[PDB]
Amino acid sequence: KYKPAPLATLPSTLDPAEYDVSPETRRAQVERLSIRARLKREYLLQYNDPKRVSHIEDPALIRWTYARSANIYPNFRPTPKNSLLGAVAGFGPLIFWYYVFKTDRDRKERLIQEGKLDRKFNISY
Amino acid sequence: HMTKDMLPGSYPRTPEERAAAAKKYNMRVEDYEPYPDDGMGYGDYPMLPNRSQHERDPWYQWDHSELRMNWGEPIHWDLDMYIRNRVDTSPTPVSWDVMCKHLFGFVAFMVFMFWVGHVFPSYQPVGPKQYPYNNLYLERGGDPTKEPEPVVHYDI
Amino acid sequence: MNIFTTSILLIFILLLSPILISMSNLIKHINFPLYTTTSIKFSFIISLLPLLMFFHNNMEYMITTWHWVTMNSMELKMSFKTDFFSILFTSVALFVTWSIMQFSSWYMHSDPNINRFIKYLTLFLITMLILTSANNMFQLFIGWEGVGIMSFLLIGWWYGRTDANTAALQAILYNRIGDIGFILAMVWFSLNMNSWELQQIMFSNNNDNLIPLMGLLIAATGKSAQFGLHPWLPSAMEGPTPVSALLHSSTMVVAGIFLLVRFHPLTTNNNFILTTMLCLGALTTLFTAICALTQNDIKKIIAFSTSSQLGLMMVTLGMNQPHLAFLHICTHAFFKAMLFMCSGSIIHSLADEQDIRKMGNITKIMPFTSSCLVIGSLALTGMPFLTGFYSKDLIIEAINTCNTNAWALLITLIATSMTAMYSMRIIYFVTMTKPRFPPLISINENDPDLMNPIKRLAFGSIFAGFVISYNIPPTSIPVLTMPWFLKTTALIISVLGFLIALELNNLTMKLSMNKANPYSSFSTLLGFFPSIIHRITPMKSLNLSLKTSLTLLDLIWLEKTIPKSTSTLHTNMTTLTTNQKGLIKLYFMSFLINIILIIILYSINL
Amino acid sequence: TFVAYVPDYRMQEWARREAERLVKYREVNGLPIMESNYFDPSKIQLPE
Amino acid sequence: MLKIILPSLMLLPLTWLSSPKKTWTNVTSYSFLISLTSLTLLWQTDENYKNFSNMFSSDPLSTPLIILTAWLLPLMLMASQNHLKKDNNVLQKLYISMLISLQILLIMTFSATELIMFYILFEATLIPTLIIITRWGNQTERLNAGIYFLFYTLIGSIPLLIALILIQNHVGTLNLMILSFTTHTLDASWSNNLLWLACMMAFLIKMPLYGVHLWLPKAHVEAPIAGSMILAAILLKLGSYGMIRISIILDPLTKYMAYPFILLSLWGMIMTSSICLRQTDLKSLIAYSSVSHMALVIASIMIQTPWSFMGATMLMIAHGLTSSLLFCLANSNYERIHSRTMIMARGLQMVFPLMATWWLMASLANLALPPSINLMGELFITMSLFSWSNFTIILMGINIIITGMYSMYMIITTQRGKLTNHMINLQPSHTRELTLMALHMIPLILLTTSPKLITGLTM
Amino acid sequence: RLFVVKPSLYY
Amino acid sequence: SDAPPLTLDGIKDRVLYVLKLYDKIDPEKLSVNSHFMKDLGLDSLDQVEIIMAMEDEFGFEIPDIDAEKLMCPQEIVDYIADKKDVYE
Amino acid sequence: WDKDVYPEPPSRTPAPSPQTSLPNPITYLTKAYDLVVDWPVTLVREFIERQHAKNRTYYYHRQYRRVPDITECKEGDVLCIYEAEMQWRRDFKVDQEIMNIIQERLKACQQREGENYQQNCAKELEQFTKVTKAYQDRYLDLGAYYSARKCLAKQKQRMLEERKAARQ
Amino acid sequence: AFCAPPAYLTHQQKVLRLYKRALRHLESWCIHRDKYRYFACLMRARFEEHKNEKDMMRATQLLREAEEEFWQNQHPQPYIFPDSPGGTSFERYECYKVPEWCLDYWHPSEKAMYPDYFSKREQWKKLRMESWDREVKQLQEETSPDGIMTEALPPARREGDLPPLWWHIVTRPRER
Repeated sequence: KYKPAPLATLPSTLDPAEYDVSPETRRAQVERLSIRARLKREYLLQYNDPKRVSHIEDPALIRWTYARSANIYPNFRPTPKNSLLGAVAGFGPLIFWYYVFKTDRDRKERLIQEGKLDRKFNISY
Repeated sequence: HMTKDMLPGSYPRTPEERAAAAKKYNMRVEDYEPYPDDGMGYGDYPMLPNRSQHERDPWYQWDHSELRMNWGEPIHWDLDMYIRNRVDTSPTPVSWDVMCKHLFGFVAFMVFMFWVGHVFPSYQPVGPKQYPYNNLYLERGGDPTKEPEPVVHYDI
Repeated sequence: MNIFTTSILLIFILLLSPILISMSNLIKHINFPLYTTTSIKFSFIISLLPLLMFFHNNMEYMITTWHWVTMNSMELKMSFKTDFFSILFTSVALFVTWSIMQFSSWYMHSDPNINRFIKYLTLFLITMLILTSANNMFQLFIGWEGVGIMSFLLIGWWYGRTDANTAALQAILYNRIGDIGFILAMVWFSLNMNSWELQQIMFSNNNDNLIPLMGLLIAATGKSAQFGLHPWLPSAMEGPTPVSALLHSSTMVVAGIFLLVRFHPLTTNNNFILTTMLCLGALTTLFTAICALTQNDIKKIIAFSTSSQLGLMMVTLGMNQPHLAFLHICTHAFFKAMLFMCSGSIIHSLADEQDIRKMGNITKIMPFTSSCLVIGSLALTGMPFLTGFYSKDLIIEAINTCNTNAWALLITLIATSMTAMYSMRIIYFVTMTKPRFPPLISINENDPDLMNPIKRLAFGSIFAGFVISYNIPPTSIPVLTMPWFLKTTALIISVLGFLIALELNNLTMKLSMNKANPYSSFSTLLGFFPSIIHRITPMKSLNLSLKTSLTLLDLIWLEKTIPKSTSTLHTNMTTLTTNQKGLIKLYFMSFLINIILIIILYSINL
Repeated sequence: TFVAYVPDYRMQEWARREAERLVKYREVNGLPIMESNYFDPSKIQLPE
Repeated sequence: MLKIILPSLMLLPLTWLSSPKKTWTNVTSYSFLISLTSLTLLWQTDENYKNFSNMFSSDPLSTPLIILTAWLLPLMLMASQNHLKKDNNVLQKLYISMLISLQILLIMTFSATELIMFYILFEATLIPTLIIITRWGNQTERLNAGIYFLFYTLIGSIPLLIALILIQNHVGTLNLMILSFTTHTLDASWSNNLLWLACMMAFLIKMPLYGVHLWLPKAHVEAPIAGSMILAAILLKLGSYGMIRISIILDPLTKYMAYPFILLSLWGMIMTSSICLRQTDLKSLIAYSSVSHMALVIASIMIQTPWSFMGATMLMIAHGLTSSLLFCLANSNYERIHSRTMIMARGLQMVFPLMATWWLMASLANLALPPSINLMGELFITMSLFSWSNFTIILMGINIIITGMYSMYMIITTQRGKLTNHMINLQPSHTRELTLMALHMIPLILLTTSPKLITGLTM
Repeated sequence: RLFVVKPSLYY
Repeated sequence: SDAPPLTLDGIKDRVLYVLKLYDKIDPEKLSVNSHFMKDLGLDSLDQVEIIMAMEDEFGFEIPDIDAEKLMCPQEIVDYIADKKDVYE
Repeated sequence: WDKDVYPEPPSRTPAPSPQTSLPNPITYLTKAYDLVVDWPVTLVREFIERQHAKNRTYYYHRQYRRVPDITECKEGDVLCIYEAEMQWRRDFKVDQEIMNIIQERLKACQQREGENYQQNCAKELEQFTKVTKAYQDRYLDLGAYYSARKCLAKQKQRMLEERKAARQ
Repeated sequence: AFCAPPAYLTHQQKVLRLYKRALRHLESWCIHRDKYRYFACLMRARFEEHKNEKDMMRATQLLREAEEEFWQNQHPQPYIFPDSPGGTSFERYECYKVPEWCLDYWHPSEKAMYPDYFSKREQWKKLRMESWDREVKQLQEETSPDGIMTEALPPARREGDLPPLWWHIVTRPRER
């Protein structure tokens, strides 16, 4: 039949929480509508405002940028699983790559010391 | 122009702060719900439904017709991957589990049969093509001073 | 020996000339599309000469026009290798591009930036000719990436068709995933042989030389359409039909196979590649034929067909018939382009309705395009003498005649059937059922710029295959000793496809209500592979790029660690050393402690 | 203009000329084109 | 060399005393004359390096930087000619003077032999940058940015100086090519290891790794066009040049004193290239791209192979020019809007039809589209790293891919969508900024044509 | 025969 | 291969053609303002099928927001005219 | 164009056997070309060469006198070290160009031999392998800060190893 | 796409939309228009069966079963209308759909030609400023302090004077 997912959300219709007929929920919907209409009207009193020589400022956009850029460290509180994920991302993979490279180089070095590895044509390096 | 009162802050642990934050972000309280407090930096930016932007009503003449987002309508913290030129949560008639199952089953069957056919191949009921001069032992480099195995080819 | 190089450089000079004109101020006065079309025609007439001299001498040629640098025993220079492959591909590509340019000049009226479009097309053409007739793998990478970016632009020509941007991004990502293995090959060769040139690389005909082959293999899978990295071919169709044909019927996809075949000398001594070229290319003859049975968009169907043919050619490579593969590229181009041309004519005649589901009676209402479309459909099916045969049937000989893996052979023949299947699908849904399209009609095809090109291309698609199959030097030794049920398999199985498609299309009537069956839903939805890949991979990769790297490393920890730590530390030490109040009763006690310390230190140390 | 008409930048031309001449010389005289030991091993002296 | 410097020391009083209506044009044209005269260094007929005194010198690895600097000066001037238009003549004159002092210092250092002179100039580079960044920014955090810049740089500076002293004492002199003809080998103990550190740590802190990339974005963001230009172009290159000229002595230490730094450089290249996808701020995206490429530069500098050094120089020059160009474009789109954000202005190319082709021609040079010195360098460096190990093509490729991605993301969120309807402040392109773009580009063409100049020591 | 809106293009 | 644009007379004649080929309730005599639910006693099903037939007749699609509110051929024509920007 | 340097093997041209009742196109085609194109080009070339000869100019080839080597060069002293190291850089560059010459002649031989490159294109490959063993034993693992001193250390270590092998 | 919707909906519109969607997906499944008409009539009968019923229970039950049946028997690749979302013309021309205000920055050497049209822009903008302030009071007078509003816009209750907020609709470029 069908099941939800983090990608393919349950579409609009099928949602059991829709088709509800609650007066409180419908009132919440109408309040959202009042809000959105006030916003669109305040926006249209500027999109067409004559004598204008500039653009519009999107404070939602500005606040989003603030929260992604500079409001981070102040509201940041260190805790475990966070320190843990950080130390992981900062240590683990570097060291894995390093063991890889060191093993490879030691293999190559012992091979050459034996005097085997075919290096013909490796004139430029 | 902007100001601290109009900008974000800390996690409101009191409805007193919550309601002001909501009327600032231009939302309603009972819908407002911030992120958990694990100290990763979310702060107090609303937690909104993890929905893409292919879902939104495409007919309404949005102001941001490329984002289908209105002027002050709060902005999903992860919009950068929902800008509609990217990840799409457009629901599917088929479902996640079943589609993944179908695909993996098909691919496994294919690779298994390829190994099967490599282990039990086909070939024409004949032998190997012949070659006159020791498999042309010269034209394959060889050397002018070595007489290797004399590869003589006979008639039947 | 002077006329040859003269021509080979003159073609490039011709293709340059318009681009140069683009810089100038004449365009606003001049018919740039006709200018470019005619320059291309004369470029083709030039390119012909090499073919005559080559068939009359069979003398390949190698040239080093300009010396770029000298990087300490590894030089570089603009080197060309005019051999069979490229000297023929130039002529074929021009024979197609002339017609395409006329079709565009007719199909893109009412659009202002048409000269821009033409310039972009001829730029791609120059880059592809470079890639084709180039010898230095560096020149070849140049062609590679220039083709990539040109395709990006062309898919995006309408920079408001939002999904077109995403399609272009898809294309670039996959082409780069191929460039990875290509650079791998370049590096391995520059190390183990000191040179980038095929001449000095041929001497790798003895060693393992497997990593560069894997690299070229990934490059093929990327720039062409194969299992892992096909999904970028169907989306390009979002762009216009002329380019959806040129860049996705005979170019930008044949590039990988061209590369592999130019590198064939080293692929005959590696029995692994010879195999993996079958579990990768034959498979695609299934994972797209399936998707080529329910898809409604003409261009999507054609693109899946193209992926099928390219997989078939990679298969014949795997089993070592490279000249066969190349001939098939050449032939295939002709009709795979005429199909897109006819489809574009149909669309422009109608109100931008690709869907077969809203068209019909096309034969009566428009005989010309329908006749040409039937020509192409039967040629792709493998009609005995329409320039499809002369490669497809030799390939289907070898595929069963050699030691080919069973499942590979089997799905390949199944695909050879599905060809006829979806061809007759086109036929029925577009050319034999009722006129299910809107009432209004403004058809017009009596225009020469749209009636002549198809005519020329049909003559070509009917003759050139035969001409080439009888005129080229017989590269390989065929096999002409087998039973009839193995010499006529393609013919029999395509006839089977015809019969089955007829039965089923006629079953579409009878009020046999439909049902959403999973096999067909899968086929239509490509197999769900994009639906999952493009929806998880981006999400996870981006969420990681945000959570871990940006916040949890570059804004949180690498600041809390060094600078903010130093700040807190020095701040606290300063708080201490200036928490002092002005009391001599204390300052003197401190002086006294210090005096004691000094005395004791001297006493100990003598 | 200046740059393009600069001469023999870092000798990449004089050197080609010199290599041509030396290769002629040695090919004729029978010597090898490149000896695996650069400095005269006679004037040199080593420990045990 | 005085023939290059003295006039650059005369542009200053020229600026001071010239009238307002004419100082701009006069100083600009004469700086261009200086750029021209700066080509005498290219008469490198034979391999005998150029030496003018015990105090100056030139070289194939330095000359490019010299010309690039003398040619980025006037571009800074021009790009700094629409803003501060309502700032007093005296203030704009100060700005010009600071730019010119930067030019002169950079020339003297990229030319000097004695690393101690190199160092005092490398540290005098600051004052003008710190000033330009604090007194002409457009935000408030510019202060913290300047502080970070200064103190990172000086922390680096100190142990470098201490090691220069240890050298000057153990060895007799510090002059280069004498350090060469009288170098030696070290017992390879903790002492010499910490010496290697105190010698490379400053150059690295400047040319940012993953660990200390923090002062770059703040600078390039809070600071104006000229500071961003000069940072992204040269003030990084100084570390690379110093490391190249100095590593000549520390053999063999740099075989095992590199693994951590190579690892950090590669991982940082990758993580920063990823962040370039989801970094809103355009200039921040550009800065992290610069980090991603300078990581390649460093990985190629350490292992000490000739291919690697030539690739480093190629990519160095290419990135310098390309980043200056991208920053010009950003500033351009900012003066009309006054918001760095990428997603605010969208769907251009309908009103700036040409400019795009100055946007495009940059990205293609960032994602290593050939034939470009960019790709030549990336590729030679990948070759050297493949030789040094077979398991680094992985990271090279991941970076190439993520770049091919975010370059186009940037193209497409500013020149591929559909035009907004409240950006009435879209003053069309100025001939001035079009000229800046063309001047940043054309040299890329000429050098793609003839790169023998731009190779390095080994060629 | 109608108008066609466009940008400046003179600059 | 672009045909000519659409005018009001053509639109009106076409709409009458279609609503007359309709068979359920239309007495083959439709006033331009022959209201469906009021002046002809039609059903919501019929109105929606009319909207769909018009969508098919003119290629494009009419959104629900306005399909549910259209109750007059004159209104349909005004809508089409304000969508295709006809009658310069 | 020193032909002793660049062999340019002979050209065993075939002969024409046009046995048919139809004319060769190439005949008329190349005749018309050599007629219309080469004529003006050749006249112009003669004009240019005549102007050249009337205002002729010569230029020589720089002969760098030789000097002592690193060996006969006392440590600490420099002047000698410099006049040796620059000579050594010259030799290094010349050897690199020699490598380029070998590779060019090799690719020539290959193409000019066509498909028989495995038999007739094996002579030059031996010169290549030999020259390359030389260039390897000389300039393999020096480092971008290469110089006569490091090359000499290489040579000396290699000599010591060979000598230890010989003695046992 | 000009008028805006209400927050809540009604059973009526829900059922209507389900009907239209199912009929489009059926036109897509069953290609021939004869079969389409046949099955459309069948669906119409299915609806008219339960039409007269009014019990919210049966309403919700049938609606939520109908949506599930629809989502489970819909067409994977439906019939999109080109000029609407999903199609192959959506936004195709937005790259050419420039707005007007790009005009002001023309050069006089260019607007020299096309003189007539620029002779009428002024008397259009003149038709804007002269009647802007009024368009505000019409709302600021009727901005019902109740504070429960929709996105609709009232007309010019006076005569002669123009409506409110006509700029962002008029001057909207053609579709072409």
